[PDB]
Amino acid sequence: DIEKIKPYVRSFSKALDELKPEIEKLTSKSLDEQLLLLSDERAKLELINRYAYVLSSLMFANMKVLGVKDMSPILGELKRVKSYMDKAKQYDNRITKSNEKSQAEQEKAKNIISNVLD
Amino acid sequence: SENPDVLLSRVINVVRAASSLASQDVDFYKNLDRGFSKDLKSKADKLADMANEIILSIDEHHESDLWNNFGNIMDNLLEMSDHSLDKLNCAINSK
Repeated sequence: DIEKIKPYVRSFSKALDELKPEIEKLTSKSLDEQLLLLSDERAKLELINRYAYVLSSLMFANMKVLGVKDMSPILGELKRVKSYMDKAKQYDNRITKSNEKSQAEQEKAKNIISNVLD
Repeated sequence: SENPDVLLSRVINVVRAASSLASQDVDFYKNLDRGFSKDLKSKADKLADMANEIILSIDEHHESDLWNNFGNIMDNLLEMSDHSLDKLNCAINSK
């Protein structure tokens, strides 16, 4: 009964310890330094969304442990971040579609070469 | 978590564990045991420090409070995000 809570606390505590080095790694330099070092715009978008994801997640985890009753405001930020990430996926799907089309043409070309000569 | 990105994996493990723990009867142990209550607050404070670490990474000028700070920063992050995606879409639609 009393012993029921302890594995939950242990699990949470272990998760925190594992996360801490990763946050240090993530923040080893400023966001602006990381962005200025990137040439690819899609990589910039991924990094920015990743920061928003990690930050709002920490805030959510913090508020759960503080035992906040009204979770609607922070869950709103999580919904926002998910929506933003889906916007990015939809751009990726469009890129993928044109990649596949390009791969299809190239596979066609190789077959033309290989086949007719055979 | 079997997320091949290590950071995202650690983040989701923390989020799920925090959620699981809070769904248990924490208030009951809070009343019964002072040590427990202080330990949770210590963990909450670790989370806030990590959030502040990220916030300092974003607002690099350094030559309710946490909550408001967090809200203003999220608006800044997602403004950058919209800017970046608008540029990506502009390029591909002009192509």
